[PDB]
Amino acid sequence: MHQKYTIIVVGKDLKLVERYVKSIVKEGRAFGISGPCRAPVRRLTITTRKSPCGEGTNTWHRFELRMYKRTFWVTCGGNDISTILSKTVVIPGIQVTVEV
Amino acid sequence: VHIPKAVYKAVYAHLYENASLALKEYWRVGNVPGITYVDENGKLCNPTYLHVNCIMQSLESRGVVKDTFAWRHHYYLLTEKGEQFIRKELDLTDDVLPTP
Amino acid sequence: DLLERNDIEVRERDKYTVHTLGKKKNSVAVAFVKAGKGDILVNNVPLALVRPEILRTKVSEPIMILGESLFKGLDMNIKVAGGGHVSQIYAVRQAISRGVLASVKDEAARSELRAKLVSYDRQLVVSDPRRCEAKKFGGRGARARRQKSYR
Amino acid sequence: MRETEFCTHIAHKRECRICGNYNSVYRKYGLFICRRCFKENAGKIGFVKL
Amino acid sequence: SSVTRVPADVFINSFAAHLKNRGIIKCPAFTDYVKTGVSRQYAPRDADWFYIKAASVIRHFYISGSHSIGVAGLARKYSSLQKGKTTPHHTKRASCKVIRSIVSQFLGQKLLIAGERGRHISPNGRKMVEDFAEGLQ
Amino acid sequence: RRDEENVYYSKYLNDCIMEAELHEFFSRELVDAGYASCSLCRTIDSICVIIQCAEPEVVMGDNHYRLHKIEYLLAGRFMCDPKNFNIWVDKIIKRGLSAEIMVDNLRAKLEEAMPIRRAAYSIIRTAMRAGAAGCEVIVAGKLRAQRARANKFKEGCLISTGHPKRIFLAEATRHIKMRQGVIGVKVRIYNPNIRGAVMPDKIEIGAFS
RNA sequence: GACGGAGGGGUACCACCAGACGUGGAGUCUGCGGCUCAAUCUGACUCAACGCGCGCACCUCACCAGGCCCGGACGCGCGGAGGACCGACAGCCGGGCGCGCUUUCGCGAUCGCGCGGGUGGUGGUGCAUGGCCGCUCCCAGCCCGUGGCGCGAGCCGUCUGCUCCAUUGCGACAACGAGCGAGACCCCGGCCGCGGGCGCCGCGGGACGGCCCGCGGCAGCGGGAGGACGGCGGGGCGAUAGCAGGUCUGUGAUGCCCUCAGACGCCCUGGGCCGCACGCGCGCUACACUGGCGGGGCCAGCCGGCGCCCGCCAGGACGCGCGGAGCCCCCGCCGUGGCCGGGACCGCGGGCUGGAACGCCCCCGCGCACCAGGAAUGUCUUGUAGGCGCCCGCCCCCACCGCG
Repeated sequence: MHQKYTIIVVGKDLKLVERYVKSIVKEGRAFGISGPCRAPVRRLTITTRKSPCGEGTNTWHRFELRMYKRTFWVTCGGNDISTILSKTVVIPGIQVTVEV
Repeated sequence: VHIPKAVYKAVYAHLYENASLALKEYWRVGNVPGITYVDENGKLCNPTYLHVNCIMQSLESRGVVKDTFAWRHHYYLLTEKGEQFIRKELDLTDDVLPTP
Repeated sequence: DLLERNDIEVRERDKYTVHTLGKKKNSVAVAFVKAGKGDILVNNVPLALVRPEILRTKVSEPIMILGESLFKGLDMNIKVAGGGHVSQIYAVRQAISRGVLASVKDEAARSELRAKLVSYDRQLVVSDPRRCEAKKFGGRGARARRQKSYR
Repeated sequence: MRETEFCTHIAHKRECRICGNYNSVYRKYGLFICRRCFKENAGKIGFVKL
Repeated sequence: SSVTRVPADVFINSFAAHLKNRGIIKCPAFTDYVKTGVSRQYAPRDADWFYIKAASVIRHFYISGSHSIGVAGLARKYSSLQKGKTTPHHTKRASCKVIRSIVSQFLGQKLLIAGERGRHISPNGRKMVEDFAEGLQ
Repeated sequence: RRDEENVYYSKYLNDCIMEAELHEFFSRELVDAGYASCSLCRTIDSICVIIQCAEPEVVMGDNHYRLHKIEYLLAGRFMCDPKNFNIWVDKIIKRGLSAEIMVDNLRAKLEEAMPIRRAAYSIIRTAMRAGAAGCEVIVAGKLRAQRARANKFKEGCLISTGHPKRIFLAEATRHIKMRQGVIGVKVRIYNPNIRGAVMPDKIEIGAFS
């Protein structure tokens, strides 16, 4: 009924994580979902010398994999929160995890 | 080394039941997981990393298993000739089936 | 520490109708302005007195220009986060210049004052476009490269 | 015996998850990945050039 | 406010005098040998440095108010560059022992009350520090 | 204020590193499948694996047993959830448009002694039959000489640079191993008409009104 | 085609103007040569070798001085249960190891023995190679279908006219249509909406040489603006044709030879790579008053937590949910002296990470040259150079280094 649930949505692609957010908002009308919270992107950054061998000007390959997390808090019964999650559209490579 | 029959049986029991085995590096991490042989007075143990590697290499040579190596990990897959080998080793009937 | 989640939370509402922002190279002046006595506090410290001396006259520079009596009757709780000592003073000045104008109301006389001030000190109502550039792999700076050992 | 001496721990053994090379293992994040092997598999992980 | 109205530098020097004349703080006198932290190379020659340091530390406790400050944290405020090596200078916070000693006396003189994590200025102390600033200016 | 430990993305990173090993294994093991792309559903610990490959009939349909054997291998190799770790196999349409299925056939054809010129041209034709606007092949290495030689065969127009190519070009590299030693097959296929994205340069004007 | 000390256009702080800030000169720090060595593992030599191949107590690790054992699989013949295989108390010898031995006590088919054949090897050759990557090239060039021209090699389109930052355009032209590269694109800004706020984070606008004044077949350009923003903010991607560029020491990458049981397998120990008569490359700190030194304020971003007490610090114990630079500014001291410039070795001492210093840290001594670097050359145009700190990488500990 009123038991708070903290949910986290993590995705490599901003658009793919956005799809889950738009789906959660639509299916959150029924169980009163909170507005989404978009976390500062935490980025795994690897700058590597591109050359396998040192020969050549030292050159740097900048690789970034920023991870986007969205925060959802619903004071609703567990069956209701499971109903939002199963019903909301799911895209592969998107992670949703629930903490009580 | 004189590999225990208990170790040997657990490798083949995991292989007959799950139809798939794997191995990492020599350095032990509590020994090889997925293989829980018991000495008669011994507590549930894990075969030494070296022990599983020698038998499975011999079993690949016999024709018991087929292997693909990815990310320094073994990926054994059961062969039908191997089903006869493991079934004879476990003195099992053909009606007995692996989890597939 | 610039652009914090709550723009101004030490003081909330409390007659603070006028709101303005002055930007200066990572210096954000979140200005909370109300129609008060006519004295102002920046980061909870009096506008007239700031720790750097040379910079104190610059901080009071927009005040005298857009009518000190006009500024009288306005109290401010401007907070500057981020930036640096020089960057902070310029961003408070930009917020102060904009802060009097919005409250005054847009009419011919306000417009005349705005023109007089922006002519006297340029880029006072316009945030500095320049933002620190990024070092590349060539050397230690955005433009500078390492010494060429063999030409 | 050889048993009692083989691989007595002397140091941490760290190798790329993909290539098993000790040099340039990389521990910046959870990725214990070879610096040379990283570039080849960066795309499957999804690390991308700016 | 009012603490800000007094030039803080003016308040700190006077507060060291207020501490000496009113007997507050009491300089340890074991402070003679210590230099103000690892960075300093020549050691304090002011000879009223513990009274001078004490005056600002209590003013800092007032400036934070409810925020709550710690002995290592105050040392970060007093940090200076360390020089004298071929390697380039890097900032070095001050030694904990002198700062910890200053906070201890204030709790005894009711200028400090322990809060969550670090200690914070006591209500009796809050009035005394603020009263001096207005009185001085 | 919030704590910064946030082990949420750490979990997400072991999921993405795991997808990479899965690919490494799928690519070597499923040569017949011409495996191309993998992922994990990973929903509340249910590791469904989405794999899009040209043909699952070789690995699945054998009583579905071989697919099951792979699922058990992956759960057991990743020491994770058994029964939750299903693999969902699919079939890829327009295998000529896909680079991986054409490169996997090229490596087999070349190893089977099919002539280099014809073999690259057979692949070139598949993209043209599929209608793909441009396919190239750059086999390189000890090609019929003690010294290294590179044989590039190409048909049609292929873009080479810019951001578009990342999302409009298909690249696949295989290492063939003839008696001489390592050779490097390559396939690059460019289609302006792929999914819902337009090559940025072309403004489309079609009618008077 | 390559080239010219041939001409004509252009063009770029990897070019010069006009300047800056420098190096080279001194200590130091890292790499290289030379050499010394038991071992100093190497690779790389103009640009395009030389703090490079992401931090050497051990490990790494390829090298040495000694040792340990199979991790010779799977198959054919042959031997083998009182034993095929296969450890061991004490004493010995030996850092050490039932390593060997004296010795007498086990093991339990998990095998021996030859062979057919494996298997590994940071061994070689990047002049057998894949892959990647350097470089030509921070280049604007590269090609096609048909037709024209020549016996052909080859030309024409692909321009001896004009504009670009640009084969960027235009008006042409035995060519006429296409492409690829450049653009476009994409990330990150600086301004404006709305949506969102467990964290100022999610989608849109705006800016176009559009407007003005010119000069212009044109293409544009030269000013003037208005406007956060101006005509190329900054980066990512980066054609074609190549190079005997570099890596077999990243790669169940890899040809082929060598090594293969006293192994080039793999471990265990201790030292090596850091040894210095030397020459050199990249950096750092200096050579002081525009400066040090003693206090007082206090301002950051990448993106990141702390309290308590003990100690001169260093550090540690105790606890827990969180936090932040220099420069600069204000007052003092020195008073042009290698001085209160500067901090080099060494004499101790107290500590840390550590199985272990041979690493680092701090304190108390000490007080090295250098008083502005010869011939030479390098980098560099707005938030730019430089000054000034912080983060992160490899990291047991450590950076003067690189990514920022």
